[PDB]
Amino acid sequence: MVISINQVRQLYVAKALKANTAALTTAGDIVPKADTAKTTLYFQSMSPAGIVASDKINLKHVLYAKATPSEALAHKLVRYSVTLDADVSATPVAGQNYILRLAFRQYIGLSEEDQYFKYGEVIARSGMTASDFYKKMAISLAKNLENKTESTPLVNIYLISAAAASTDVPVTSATKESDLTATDYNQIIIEETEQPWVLGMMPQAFIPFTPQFLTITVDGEDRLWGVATVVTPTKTVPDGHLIADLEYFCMGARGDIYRGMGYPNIIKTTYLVDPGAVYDVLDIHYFYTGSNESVQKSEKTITLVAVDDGSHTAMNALIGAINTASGLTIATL
Amino acid sequence: MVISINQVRQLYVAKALKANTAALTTAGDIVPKADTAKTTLYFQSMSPAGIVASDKINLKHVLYAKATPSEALAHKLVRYSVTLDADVSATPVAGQNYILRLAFRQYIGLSEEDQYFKYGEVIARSGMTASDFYKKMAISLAKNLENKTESTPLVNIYLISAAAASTDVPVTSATKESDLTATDYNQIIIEETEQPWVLGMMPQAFIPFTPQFLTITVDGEDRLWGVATVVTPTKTVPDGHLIADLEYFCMGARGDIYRGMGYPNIIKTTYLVDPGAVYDVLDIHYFYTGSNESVQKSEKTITLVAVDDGSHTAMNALIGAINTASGLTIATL
Amino acid sequence: MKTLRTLKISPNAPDINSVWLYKGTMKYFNNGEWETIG
Amino acid sequence: MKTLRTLKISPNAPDINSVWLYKGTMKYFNNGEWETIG
Amino acid sequence: WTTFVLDNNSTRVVEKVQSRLHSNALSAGFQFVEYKAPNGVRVRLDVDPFY
Amino acid sequence: GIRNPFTGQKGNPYMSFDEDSAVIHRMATLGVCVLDPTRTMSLIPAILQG
Ligand SMILES: [Mg+2]
Repeated sequence: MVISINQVRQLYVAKALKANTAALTTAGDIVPKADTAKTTLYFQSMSPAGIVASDKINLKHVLYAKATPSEALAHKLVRYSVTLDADVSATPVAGQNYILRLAFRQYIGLSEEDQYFKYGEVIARSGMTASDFYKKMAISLAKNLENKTESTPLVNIYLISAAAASTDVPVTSATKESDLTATDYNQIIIEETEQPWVLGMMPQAFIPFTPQFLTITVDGEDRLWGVATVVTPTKTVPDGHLIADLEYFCMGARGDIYRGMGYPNIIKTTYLVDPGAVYDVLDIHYFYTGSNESVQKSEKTITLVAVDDGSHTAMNALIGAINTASGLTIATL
Repeated sequence: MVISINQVRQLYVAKALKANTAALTTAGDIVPKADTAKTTLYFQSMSPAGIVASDKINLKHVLYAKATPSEALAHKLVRYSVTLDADVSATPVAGQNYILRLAFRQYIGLSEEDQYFKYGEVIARSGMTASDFYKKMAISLAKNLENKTESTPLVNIYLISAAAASTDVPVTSATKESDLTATDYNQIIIEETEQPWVLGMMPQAFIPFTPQFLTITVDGEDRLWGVATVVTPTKTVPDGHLIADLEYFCMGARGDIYRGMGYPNIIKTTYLVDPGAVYDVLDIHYFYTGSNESVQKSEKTITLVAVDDGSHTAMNALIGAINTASGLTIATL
Repeated sequence: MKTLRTLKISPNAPDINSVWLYKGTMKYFNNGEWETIG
Repeated sequence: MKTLRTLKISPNAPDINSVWLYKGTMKYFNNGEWETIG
Repeated sequence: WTTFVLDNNSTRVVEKVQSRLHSNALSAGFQFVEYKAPNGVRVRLDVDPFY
Repeated sequence: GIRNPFTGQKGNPYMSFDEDSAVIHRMATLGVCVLDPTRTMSLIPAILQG
């Protein structure tokens, strides 16, 4: 992805905090360096081609310094629950055609004017129970959706039985009626699906949607047959795919700009952030004011990333070494 | 506001009683002066810039002198109880649209032909009780009549439960359906509201209305649905706005006839009445005639305004000073 | 005063302005629901 | 779906496309026979 | 559509034909090839014998 | 500063700063009057009020 900057953005990867220079030997180490009077601050980081010392931060000229606990960057996959409401009818009316119009948006487009629609249809019967309706609607949902042989589908359709109430039965296009043997289905769950992601060409995007209903008639009036309520998400997307795209852009504010354009003749810039782990972020945003005529500030920022083991340990060791050497008070998370 | 006069009307504020001319120290004073042979009466009031007097009331030529309390100058905000007419249907029927029209009669203008019609409507469902109807209709009426968009306050809408039967709960456009949690609602009361008021430029008026019901079809006949009966009012508007506008008009008789017309250059009459305090009004009405063939009289009046505390201490002390000094039998209120 | 011109035999709810004739029931629309005769 | 439009009062049975009314008995043509409503 | 009664002067489901058997001899038959939905959506039939 | 990409002017007699950049600035003033709002009626769904 491409981002917006305040005239620069420099990113450095923190894999292991050594104590000082001549201890940085492996690729990805870092040590925050400062002087004894706490005037300037810079990060000596080991690039895989040698020690690369960062831009010197004048400590009187810092706007903010804040860190991110790496759970504030995880996207939550929204879940909708499709139930027959007790206001209209708790049982399927024996003659009515139940059509569920999923109203997707932003599909293979960038705007909300690129809208897509997928469906699911079950016409009820005389001895139609409510639990067999949620079994038959989800299979008919898994035929209009979930049929993409080429790519992974738009949404994930689940079924929760009332005897379990916390474990969802997966419904796919291979699933027939005989595979779902429970008799106590009470809802259908339409979860979002993590879209494909390649490093530096396609960003992490999502296709939002809203399950919409078509009108059935019960007492001679056209009523909406079900309700679509959003429950709290249970499956999240980790931080590996956003941070690796952030290193892809802010390594071009320091090094190679031609990131695979003339394909045989490129400069292969090795990337240090791997997409298979979550990553904390620490940001330091500062400026530079010159002497006697050049009072204008050339604002800058320095981004540090460290691997998160859940307990925020590797970032807290990095903030704990900056606050000692530089003297700033960054909030340890 | 602008009032009509019997050839003059002049006001003097009785903020204090000083009983002689030498004690006229602070503004708003009054001294009812009369001689030992009771033939002429006048009032020495302290203007903000000196001592002024009234006209010499000939005590044989007074016509009436009647003092009114503050509770005779308060306009009671009229109410209207909206209920379900049980002769039509005690319960809301399962299909019809229940629309209620509010027919205002003086919108913006002074005539009865400048009407205004607002509406509130509920689609009644099966199983809806009488109290669930009043919960949905006082919300649908509040989002029309008590929103943050309307230029004028139209009506104030309250609900009355059956357990309290007197205590009103306020509903507004921000009132949600979970705020009203009571299954014993028996009426919806629609009360008048006081209008915004600017001293001397925008008078005190109100917008009277009539809740009119639209017709619903019970059986095969369209039975006008509801009944709306008047209730004895509870909230009254204060007196101080009518008396702030009464001095502003009556200072122009003894002063400059124009008040701000042409503003580089005005003579600023400084007033002494508070619009947030309730007052009492005493009106000595008299005339003038000379001993000749000109038997035609020139009617006049003098308004006195004293503050009201609920027990009428200042006005009865003002009446009791006029009665002994001048020899007039003004009724102590 | 409320005219119904036609009658529809159906296993479903036919229309608000018609008579629903099932096997042994005659339902018609009244007060927001289907009132059976007899 | 079979739409009945007319009601006929006769001592004998009318056609299959009309409702039969006699002496307090409603009958219409269902399941090949005349079926009583009540 | 209980609202709109479908008569014979506009649908013409039976038509007068000319035959030796009778003077007022009548045909019978109709078919729908088009539906016109609200807001301008018209659907027209096309039958390919490949299908 | 030195060059102006909005026009193509390499060189500068009157510099604004020294950081070799260029900022465009635009301003406008607009206004809409409605004389009488009682001559426009409206039906809005109640999920659009807030
Ligand atoms: Mg308007």
